[PDB]
Amino acid sequence: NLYFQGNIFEMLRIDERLRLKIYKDTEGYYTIGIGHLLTKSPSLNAAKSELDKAIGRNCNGVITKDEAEKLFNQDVDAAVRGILRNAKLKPVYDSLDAVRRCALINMVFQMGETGVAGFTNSLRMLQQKRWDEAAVNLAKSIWYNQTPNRAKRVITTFRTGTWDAYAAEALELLEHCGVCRERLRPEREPRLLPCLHSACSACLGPAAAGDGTVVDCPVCKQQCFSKDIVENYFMRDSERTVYCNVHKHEPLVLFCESCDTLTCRDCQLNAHKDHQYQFLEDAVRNQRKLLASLVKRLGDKHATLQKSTKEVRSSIRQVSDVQKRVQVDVKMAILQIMKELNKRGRVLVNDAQKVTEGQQERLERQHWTMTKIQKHQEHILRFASWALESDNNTALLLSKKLIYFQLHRALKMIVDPVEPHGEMKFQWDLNAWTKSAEAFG
Amino acid sequence: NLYFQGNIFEMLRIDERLRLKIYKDTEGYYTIGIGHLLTKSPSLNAAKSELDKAIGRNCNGVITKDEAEKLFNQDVDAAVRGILRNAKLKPVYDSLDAVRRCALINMVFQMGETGVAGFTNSLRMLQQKRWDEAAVNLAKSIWYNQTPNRAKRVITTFRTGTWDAYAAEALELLEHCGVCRERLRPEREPRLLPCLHSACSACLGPADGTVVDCPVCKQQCFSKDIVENYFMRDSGSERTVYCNVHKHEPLVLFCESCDTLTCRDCQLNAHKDHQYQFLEDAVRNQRKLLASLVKRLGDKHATLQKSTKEVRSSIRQVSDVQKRVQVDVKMAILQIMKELNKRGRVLVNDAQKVTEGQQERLERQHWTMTKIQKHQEHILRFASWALESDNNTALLLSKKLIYFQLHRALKMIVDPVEPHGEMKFQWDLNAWTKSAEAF
Ligand SMILES: [Zn+2]
Ligand SMILES: [Zn+2]
Ligand SMILES: [Zn+2]
Ligand SMILES: [Zn+2]
Ligand SMILES: [Zn+2]
Ligand SMILES: [Zn+2]
Ligand SMILES: [Zn+2]
Ligand SMILES: [Zn+2]
Repeated sequence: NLYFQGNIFEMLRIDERLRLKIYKDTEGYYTIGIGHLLTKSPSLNAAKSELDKAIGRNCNGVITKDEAEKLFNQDVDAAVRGILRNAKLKPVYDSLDAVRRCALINMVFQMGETGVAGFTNSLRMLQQKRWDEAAVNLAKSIWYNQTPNRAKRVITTFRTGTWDAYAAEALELLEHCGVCRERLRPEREPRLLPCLHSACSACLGPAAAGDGTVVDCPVCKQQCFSKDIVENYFMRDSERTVYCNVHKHEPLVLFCESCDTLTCRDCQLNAHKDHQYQFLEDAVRNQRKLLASLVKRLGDKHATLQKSTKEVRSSIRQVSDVQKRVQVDVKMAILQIMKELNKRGRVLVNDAQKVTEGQQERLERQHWTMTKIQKHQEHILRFASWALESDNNTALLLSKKLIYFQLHRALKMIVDPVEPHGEMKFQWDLNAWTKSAEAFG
Repeated sequence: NLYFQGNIFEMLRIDERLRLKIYKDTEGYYTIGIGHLLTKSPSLNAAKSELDKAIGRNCNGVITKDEAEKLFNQDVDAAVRGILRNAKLKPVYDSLDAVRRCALINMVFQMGETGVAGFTNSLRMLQQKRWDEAAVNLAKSIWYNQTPNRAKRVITTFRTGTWDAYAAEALELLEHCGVCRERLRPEREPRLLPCLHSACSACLGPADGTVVDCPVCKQQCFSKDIVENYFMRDSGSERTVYCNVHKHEPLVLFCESCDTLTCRDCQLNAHKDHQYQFLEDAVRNQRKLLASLVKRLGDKHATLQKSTKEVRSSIRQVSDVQKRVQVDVKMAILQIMKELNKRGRVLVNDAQKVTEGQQERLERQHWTMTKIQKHQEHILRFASWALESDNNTALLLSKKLIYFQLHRALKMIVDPVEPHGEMKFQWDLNAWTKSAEAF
């Protein structure tokens, strides 16, 4: 079976149905819009208060489509925020591919992060690539018993790693109207608009020069004419042959090429009296051939389209990588320039260190000899000032004089300072503007 | 009026003696060297074990001069370590002058950091610059009754902030030999070498003569140039030394010929016809001359110590110059790298601009492509639904008119990739010749 599907915003659109009026689930909580949980209390006024909290105006329990989809985007983004914020389901969230992360966001949006935080052992089996055990363990839960359809679909999407389980449903819902999503079996008269959507006779809205003749499709809001809509002749059984319009109880069996209208016997002899004709078998086979050719071509063009689409996604990834490339290579190049400059500076300080260690060594030696001179001079001075004691110290003149005569000094070569670096900062303020940003060309 | 000291940490050399043999402390402990406390136990063999552990060689309980002074420097550096390590006496250490700091180091050397950390009440008085209170409170400490001499000297140096209290001792010790620190009385016979140091007759080296090395400054002199210290007969007793060759008649005459105090027998022989000089007249004259010489030397010494201080200032200035050079180089390098980082940020900003523009274009194009893909999937799902054999032919018009809608993948230019394009060759060359270092 041939399946066609989108990605992840769609899936929340397929699982839940859009209702702009406040509604109670047959067994659940008061919700509104597209699966927006207002409150869990039974009181309607509480639900309306939470409604006005979400909208900001008094609505009286009725919303509009744009506001419902704004709340939808808010709810989905908040669910993913509550996923990445929670510390117990994030490590298992990171290791999954887009599709399973996708399914998990759906599960959290339906039951809440705390609701899915209870399913410990199924998550422990899912993180480690043990799929089937997780599926069967997930089947036994209240979430499965309340809404078994959605639960089975989400479990299947976890199992397969593809959106096919919803693609199949997209095809199934193709037999249901796009408004109230009821089965278009002919009780309510089905209608098929030129946009190839199907609806009920009551789900068309309202439905004097001009009263109608113009109608907006309820799902895609593409304008078409009231005459171009035909009853969905496809929902007829599960007889095949339809009876003629003007000719009651008289089946159609000829195809008029003049009027291009499938016709009845009496019609193509009276009305289409001189028109062309084809026996139904040959014309039906012909048109089936043509439409099969068109669908093959459309499938080919769509395949090439999505291939080019993913190539463009790859191209945006690559432009972001190019941006990182340029920025980090510039940072590292300038860092290398500053590194070679710091190396030059560290080698330069060594020269000041050498000259200063030399001069300081000479002056330190000079200071040492000067301290020795000072000390032994003080000694001579005390011993000579010891002439105060009245005595016949004449017998000690020779030692006291000739040693008092000890006068000496030293000397070192006076040197100049080297404190200026003498950098030409003008050259560097000019050289700062030497920035090249080439291109691939 | 004789303050001459002008030193820094010889004060420990003046307070504590030098002993190459083990000696018993004033406290009764086993000590050696220059006030190095080995242990407080009475047993000597423990003292010899700690000594050989500290010295490193087999000593047999006796050390030499240079290694003892090695231990002196070692102990002083360890005392300063124990000062800067302790958190009770470091804040009080910083607020002191160099001299008062030397005094604190002396106290730590004598009693230990834990010993001086106990005088908390008095220590806090030092950092508040209340000197007299600190002096009086320290004067009544256990340390004062134990070793009152060193305590009085250190307390005077703390009170005054000068080395005067040690200059006095420096002059007092002038009457003691520089070796065994005994009082130079008539016994223990003093001798005065030409280097103007004084020693005992026994402290001039043990068993080649007529040449002898001074025991304290190790200056070579002759065993004949040494004269007995004629200056120290204050004790007891009239007191004139007798002639050299004539062992019985004293020298009372002064010859102007030889400038030598002479005896009368020597006047009969040698200075037979010389000019002589009266007693007082010669002594007063030579006293005048030597006073003039000491004036000259004192002035020269004052200017000398001034030059010494100034030279220390110059060696500080060269270190300040070194710090200046290194920090100015660092700051210049940082400043250029700052403006370089700024230019880099502006270039990255331009790259961000171009890339975000291209990204917006490709994102909206991808959105329209997703729209097309979904609309095509819808048409295809409804058309591939022709499998049910039926009168779908009564629906031809709708299936074809919408099936024929094929449209508009709407392209854009692939933008060239942006590389770097720097010139590190030329720029590392210009980086390698930035330095001047002019004088
Ligand atoms: Zn409906
Ligand atoms: Zn439509
Ligand atoms: Zn008819
Ligand atoms: Zn016709
Ligand atoms: Zn002696
Ligand atoms: Zn000497
Ligand atoms: Zn004479
Ligand atoms: Zn004589």
